[PDB]
Amino acid sequence: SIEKKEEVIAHNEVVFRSLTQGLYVKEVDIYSDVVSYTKDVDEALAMPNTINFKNSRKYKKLIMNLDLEPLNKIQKVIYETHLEGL
Amino acid sequence: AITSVDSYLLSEIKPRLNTVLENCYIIDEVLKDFDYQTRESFKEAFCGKNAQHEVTVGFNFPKFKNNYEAHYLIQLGQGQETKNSLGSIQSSYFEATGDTLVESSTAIREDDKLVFTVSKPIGELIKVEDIEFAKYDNLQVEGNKVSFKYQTNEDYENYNANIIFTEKKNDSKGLVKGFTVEEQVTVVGLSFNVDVARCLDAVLKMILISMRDSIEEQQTFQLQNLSFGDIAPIIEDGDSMIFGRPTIIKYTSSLDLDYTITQDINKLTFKERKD
Repeated sequence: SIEKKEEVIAHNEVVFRSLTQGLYVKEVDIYSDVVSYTKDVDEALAMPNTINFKNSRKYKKLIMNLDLEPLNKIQKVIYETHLEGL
Repeated sequence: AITSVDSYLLSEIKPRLNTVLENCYIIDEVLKDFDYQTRESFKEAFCGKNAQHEVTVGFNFPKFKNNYEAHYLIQLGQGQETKNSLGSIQSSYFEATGDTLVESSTAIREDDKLVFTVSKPIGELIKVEDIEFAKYDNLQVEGNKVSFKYQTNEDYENYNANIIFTEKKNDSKGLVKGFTVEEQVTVVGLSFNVDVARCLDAVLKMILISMRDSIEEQQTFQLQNLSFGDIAPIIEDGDSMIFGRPTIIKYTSSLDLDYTITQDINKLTFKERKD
């Protein structure tokens, strides 16, 4: 008995994964080649992906690397109001 | 030792600022209180090893054009004398001493002693990290190297120590004459974008906080005070305004000069008189 429902987006950012190694990028060099890795989603080279930050330039070389798999990490909070009768 | 506060500020700021802007974690720690938009924009523009945009720092009145996207501007400011000692005497030294140096030095084995080598000779040893030599160890300094007894310490043959020491210049002795000076130096960040100026000011504040652990200002430039001005349009005659928030830094330093002494007594002439 969902009386009302609402959704909120807290974060929306891109995170990259190596196809074979299964790790997530955390650091890059001056040439923008990967230097480090982590197996933790909470610590990754996050690229903002909100409305204002689309069409970036910082990570063009990183994107074109075929070994990397971009992922849209999105965090949400949803409020649900229940009326359960008496 | 005459003090040039501006040069010290520049030398402390440049590598430290570069290191701070190198990584994202420190910047995120710094900009915790700021909103998402300005924080992320500044991080995109300046932060990271591969940042395309870059900040700069330099003195005032440069004859060349200076980048106004983000720059740290320094000017010398006023100064005042605050305290003095009797006869302007600050300290007395038996051996001429220069700057205080910190050097890492791995332990080495010598036939009777463990030793550490150093780049330059030693005038005085202040501290060896995590060591309190006893009488048994018989700590001795012999020019470049410091040494302690081999046998009872033989477990530590390769101890990865580090040393805080002082350079040696001459064997002469003299007096230190000088006074204390209370100096003010002005620092302002410039940017045609006000949010960039705000973030730049915050970074400046953080590096000033971090500097307080530095050896030089711990020994030379104590009593740091800060004061911030209002965000104002630095220039209005361009196509777009320059916005900056001046900050005033205060320091206390001892301007001094070494007065050598050539008098050395080595003989005595105790004789009586007759009448």
